[PDB]
Amino acid sequence: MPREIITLQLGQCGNQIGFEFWKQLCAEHGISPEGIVEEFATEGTDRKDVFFYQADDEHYIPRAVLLDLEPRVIHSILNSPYAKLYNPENIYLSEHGGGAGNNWASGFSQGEKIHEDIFDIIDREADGSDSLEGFVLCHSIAGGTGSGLGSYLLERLNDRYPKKLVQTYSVFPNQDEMSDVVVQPYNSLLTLKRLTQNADCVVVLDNTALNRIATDRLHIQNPSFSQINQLVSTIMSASTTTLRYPGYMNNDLIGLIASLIPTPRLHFLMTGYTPLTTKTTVLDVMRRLLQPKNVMVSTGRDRQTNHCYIAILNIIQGEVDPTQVHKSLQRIRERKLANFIPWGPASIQVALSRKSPYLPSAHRVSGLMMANHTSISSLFESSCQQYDKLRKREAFLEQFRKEDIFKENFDELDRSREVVQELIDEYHAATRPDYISW
Amino acid sequence: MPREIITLQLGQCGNQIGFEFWKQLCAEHGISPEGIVEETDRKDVFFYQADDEHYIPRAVLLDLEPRVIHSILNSPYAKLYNPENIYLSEHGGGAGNNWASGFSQGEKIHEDIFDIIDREADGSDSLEGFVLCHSIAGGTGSGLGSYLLERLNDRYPKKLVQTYSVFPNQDEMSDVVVQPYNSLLTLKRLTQNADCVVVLDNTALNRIATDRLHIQNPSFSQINQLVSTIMSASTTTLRYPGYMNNDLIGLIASLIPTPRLHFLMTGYTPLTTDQSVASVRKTTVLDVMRRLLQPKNVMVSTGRDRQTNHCYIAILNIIQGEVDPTQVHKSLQRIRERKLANFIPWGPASIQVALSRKSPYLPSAHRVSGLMMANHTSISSLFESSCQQYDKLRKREAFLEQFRKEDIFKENFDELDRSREVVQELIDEYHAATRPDYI
Amino acid sequence: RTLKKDYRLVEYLQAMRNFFLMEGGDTMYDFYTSIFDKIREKETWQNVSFLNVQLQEAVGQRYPEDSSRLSISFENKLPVHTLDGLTLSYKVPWPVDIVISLECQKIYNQVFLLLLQIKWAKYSLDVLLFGELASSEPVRQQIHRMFLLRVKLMHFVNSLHNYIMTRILHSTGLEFQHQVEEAKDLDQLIKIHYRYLSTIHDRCLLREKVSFVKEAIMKVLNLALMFADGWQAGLGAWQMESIEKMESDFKNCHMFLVTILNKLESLALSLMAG
Amino acid sequence: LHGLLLDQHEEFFIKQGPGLTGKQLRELQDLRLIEEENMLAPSLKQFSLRVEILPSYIPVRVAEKILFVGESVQMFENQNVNLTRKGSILKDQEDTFAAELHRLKQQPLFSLVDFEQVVDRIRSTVAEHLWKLMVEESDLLGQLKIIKDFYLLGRGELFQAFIDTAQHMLKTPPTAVTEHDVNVAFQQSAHKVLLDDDNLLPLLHLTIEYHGKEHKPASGWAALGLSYKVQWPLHILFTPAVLEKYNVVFKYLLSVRRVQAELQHCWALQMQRKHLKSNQTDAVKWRLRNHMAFLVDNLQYYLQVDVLESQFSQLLHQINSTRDFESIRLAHDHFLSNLLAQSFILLKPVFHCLNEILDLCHSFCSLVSQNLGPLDERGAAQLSILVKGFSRQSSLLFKILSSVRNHQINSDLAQLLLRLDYNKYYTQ
Repeated sequence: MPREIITLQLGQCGNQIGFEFWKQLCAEHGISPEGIVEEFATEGTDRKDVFFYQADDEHYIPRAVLLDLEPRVIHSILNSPYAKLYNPENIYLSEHGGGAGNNWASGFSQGEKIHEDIFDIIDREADGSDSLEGFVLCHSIAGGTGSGLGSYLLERLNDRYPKKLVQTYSVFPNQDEMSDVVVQPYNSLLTLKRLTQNADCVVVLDNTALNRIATDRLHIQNPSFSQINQLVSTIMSASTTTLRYPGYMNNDLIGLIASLIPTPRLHFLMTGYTPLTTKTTVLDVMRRLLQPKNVMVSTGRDRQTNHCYIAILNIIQGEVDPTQVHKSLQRIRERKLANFIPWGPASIQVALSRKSPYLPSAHRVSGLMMANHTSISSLFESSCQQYDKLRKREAFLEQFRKEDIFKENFDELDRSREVVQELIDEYHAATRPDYISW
Repeated sequence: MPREIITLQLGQCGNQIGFEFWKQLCAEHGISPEGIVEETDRKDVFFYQADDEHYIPRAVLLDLEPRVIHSILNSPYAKLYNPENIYLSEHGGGAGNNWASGFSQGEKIHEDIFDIIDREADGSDSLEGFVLCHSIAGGTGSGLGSYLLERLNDRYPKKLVQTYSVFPNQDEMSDVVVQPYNSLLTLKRLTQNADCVVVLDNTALNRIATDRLHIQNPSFSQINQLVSTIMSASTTTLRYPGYMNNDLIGLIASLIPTPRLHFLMTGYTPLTTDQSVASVRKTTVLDVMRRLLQPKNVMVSTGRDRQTNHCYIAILNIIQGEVDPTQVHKSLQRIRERKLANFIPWGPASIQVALSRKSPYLPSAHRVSGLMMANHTSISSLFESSCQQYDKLRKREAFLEQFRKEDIFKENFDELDRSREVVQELIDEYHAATRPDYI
Repeated sequence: RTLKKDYRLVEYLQAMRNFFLMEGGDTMYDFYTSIFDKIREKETWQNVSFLNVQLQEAVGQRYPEDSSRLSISFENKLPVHTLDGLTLSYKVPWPVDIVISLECQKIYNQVFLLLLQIKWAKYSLDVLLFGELASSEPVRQQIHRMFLLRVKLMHFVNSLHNYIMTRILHSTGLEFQHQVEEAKDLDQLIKIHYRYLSTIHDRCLLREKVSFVKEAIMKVLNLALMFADGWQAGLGAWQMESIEKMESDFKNCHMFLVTILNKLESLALSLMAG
Repeated sequence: LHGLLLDQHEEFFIKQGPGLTGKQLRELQDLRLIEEENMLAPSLKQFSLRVEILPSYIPVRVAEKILFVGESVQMFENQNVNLTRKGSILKDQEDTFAAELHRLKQQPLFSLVDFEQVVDRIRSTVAEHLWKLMVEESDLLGQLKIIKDFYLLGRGELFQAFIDTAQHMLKTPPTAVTEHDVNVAFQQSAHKVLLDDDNLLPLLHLTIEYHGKEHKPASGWAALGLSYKVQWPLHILFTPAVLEKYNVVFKYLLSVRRVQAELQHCWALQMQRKHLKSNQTDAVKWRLRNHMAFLVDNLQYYLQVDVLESQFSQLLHQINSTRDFESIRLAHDHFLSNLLAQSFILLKPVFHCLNEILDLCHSFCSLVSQNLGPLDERGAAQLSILVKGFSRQSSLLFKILSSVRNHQINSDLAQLLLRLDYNKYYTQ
């Protein structure tokens, strides 16, 4: 059988991201918001009933969870036409419009009082989906519940189906906004403890660079979370379309997720979809791999050593020529788009994305471009330091002493910072010749 | 290599020169301004057909003021030039005709300028340089001109790049508040980026215009049109299947060995009307040697100076047509006997001329487009006068109040002194170039 | 008529003009810069794979038959000689190739090698300049000496292009074209081709007596390539001794060429003037 | 008439058949033969030229064209009339040539020049009729896609589906029962591979030369075999050993891809080992799996993009241009030779090294997947040996890539090598 997947809406912002991802995956199979997929739109070699699981009424029943913890969030998700494609059995509807209150204590409470519920939901999703390697949680850890919910739902997913540790859209929102609930230390701690503990992969895209790239390329004046969510949904649809529609070798991203973990915790790798703006043929894409115009992860990218893409990949949707790919090899080798890690020779790969027939790729070489930026884990070290510092400077740490993430103490925050620092140390070792000792 | 470059056009005069050059180069390519390009020697780089078949001009009317940008948008030249080709700066009020606001705007919109440059340079397959027009005294070409020169020197130091900048007016009194201060501010980055560049030497430029058309009460438009025709006349080496200076990088670098004096004497033909033919006349080696022997009909602004006796150390009559090496040797012998090319003390005038088949869409109305490339004491006098203008501005604090209001001119008198010293060192190296020790 | 109208060996002659003489102009310039960065810049000059890839890529843009009949199979010295060692071949019809001989192919390859060496020296002088020579009083003297050497070398390069084209290519090539136009019988065409090859080699100083001036010019060219490399490496590899050696090489080359061509006198006058 | 004439009397000559450039050409010939010709071969033609019984006026060139045309009549009657189609003598052209031949045999002199002119006219007419028939009824685009998906084993989604479902007989021991059950397992995999058109899939099946079926191995993938159906007359046009070579190349690529998939399982087991800190023997297994994954990613990317995608697109476009069935076959064989050169299966040591690399990838796979948790004494030894094997295979592969590039051209190999050489620590 082909490969299926689940996608959790970890957090209230995660719920919005999940609804947007349902819309974008319906588009990725050409399914309407209610899931009506045209025959040509679903003419790809992909198993369309995997993520947008084929319901009885042709609805793109998302083998995916759209969280509903707030009344307004649940109502908006239900009224979102894309959720008409998404199954309604994946909405653990809650009417607490206050949410978790910008503190991951209530997020962990929602994900732990529903940790049994989360495991049951994972089992139900596995029943609907064919073979889900994991839940692609829209783990917007900066939401009201996002980080604590991420931690508790990671524990619940380990309870449900930890057979294949997987990644999740742990898209940290743009922290450039004013931070008053400093329970973010405990929140990022809750998220990172489960993340690095179960690090097969994780989409940890700190949204500072996401907003920066939106303003630089997308020219997003007054960028909001909506633009980031829409871009995330479109990217998730593209990543599903290319892998699902028959890729001759390794049509599933599970191989890449497996290769991303050099160790149980050293599983952080910054990928990049080229390009972003408001064609780039194979050679132009190889020259533009260094191009940060579409950089989404806020990275303290300390690339003084080979803390950059030891593993480099490029699956560019559209017409990609192997001759253009060889021109890309030459252009990339001369231009040095991304750096390496000093473990061994920096692996590099490129091919044409066997996309599903839902949407075309006008850009002959444009699409995902994977990389292993170890200095991005220097930003993971920055997040661990933020957890350990916001919890140490009384910034919602004595306040977090009433919060389940740090209610007893910031011991959870300390272990989370330890896991994130282990990932960052693995990245810095990848920077040095110690990549074997990552 | 078979290469391509982009041009920039800062200041009002620079923007006008760039737009005119784009139109005339399209004419040399048989291309209309709107992008209707004419259909061995690939020549579509200038009218760079984009992915949308837009024959993108290899030029930018990079005028800080929005006047030139709006004019290009209304004009068909934007219908050929791609959006990356029209790099309109944000200093919509221009740049104040002084290097103070010019440098402020240049540094500020240097992000936009360098971004548009990088967008054009994404297809830098075999590119080796760039060009620029800039009012070297006006802010967009003096301060923003110096900023553009510095940003370009930072961006592409691997291969030298050129510029044909609108130099400060010395024949006309450089009486603007920061007139010579901005001239020196521009010249600082110009000498920093000096490998082989053109200065809009306006005294002898007007002299050549008088010898050519003598338009009564001429404006900058006529000079821009003449420079545009010269730009279209500088696409002849590779116009025919290029056996003569298709990879002309060496020929360009051989004009003047010292890159510090980026300005080199060179006068394109015809410095006459588009019917400058005689009774029974054509491109004949001896006839062209005699007809194009005039040295005062070129754009060589020898300033208030004749300090050095430097004469042509190089001589390259770059014309277009079909010249056999037998007629070339006859002309070489007759020109050695004539000594029509005077000799610098560093060496006799280099015996050279170019004559290659014109492009399928590069026709002209002159028997020979003799671009007599040389280097003589006219450039030495120009350097001396530029140094005198910069030094007079610095020692007088040209509009001392506005210099104090100025960013660069108030940052330190060290900058103005160094700019005047760079111009003076160019003049001194010219005077010593008339001596055994060049520099 | 039956043998001639079909095989289109005129296409083979045109390919010889476009490759053995580098007549693919814009692409020729691109390939010239690429070849400079390959051989002169110590890239894979002797690598068959890299040289063939570069030659095919530069010769496939608009007229790929140049890349087809000419592939840069590189293999394996003086600054001019280190760039040598490559191999190549061509395509022509048979039994038209029966009359065709590999000796003519070798002669065309020799003409191509002479043109390539001239272009390599030209590119070395292009990268070098007074600015390059001082890139890495004495400074003024170095600038003036580099300027004089560059002016002399530029005049020599332009004269080499035009005059050598006339002597060995324009006049000899036009004579070969006229002879081939007259040649329509197998024996007559073979005789015409041999005569055209001899005429082309005549302006190549292939004669033993003419090889003395050729050797003087070759020594001048090798010294010029070494001096241009030292200038490109600046004063680090440029010495007052090296500059004096280069100037002495230029002057002695001029004097020896004047004497040899006077003992042909046109080259003698040119060398004495230089 | 049908290429049909009783050579029992053999009255005619119609046999009823059954130095840089030079060195580079010879080396290319040897490697290309040993790679592409390793398993592909046609059947001897039923007709030939028994020129021992030929007349003096048998014109050598006309006889070559005549062998082509007579074998074309035979091919018509035996493939174009193999089972269902109909290859006549020349149909109406046969009657036109009958009148012309009455005139010719009426003419006393056997003028093979004008006779051969008319014969070549008939041969060109036959070639044009054959080209039209091929363009109309051949329609082998779907057959080419099936060859890629099964004969080359290059249907990626169905391959993953088979791994999930149809591996129950490939990974199982080779038995005739498992061989036949692989057909049902593959049908189920295709049904769950986003494919519901099991017509050629019903034609597809499995019948392996199993340990109990090859003679009456220990793995159904080892002693493997599928069962797909070809269409007439293309079954005859498809040389049986040509399809065997397709299967052999698919088997080598599938051994490489099975090492890769096992290593993917091993690294996904280390990622499911993300429940605690990886150990030091577990670190050896993780490093082995990461090196194997990087090498396999580079190799698979290069092969799919160029050895597979470039060759496939070239074959498709060239067959689309070659309107003659012979020319389309030439394009397909050009793609086949390109794929054989990319395979580098020429030298027996090269095949041994490829098997060693695949086995090292599979050993890293076993070490990491079996020791997904802690690496026991055996797990640690397997992880260390697998890391060493992956490193040694990568070093030998870099050396072999350099040697192969020195011998002949290797574009996809060079692109993959430079891709790995973005740091080149393991490449060097």
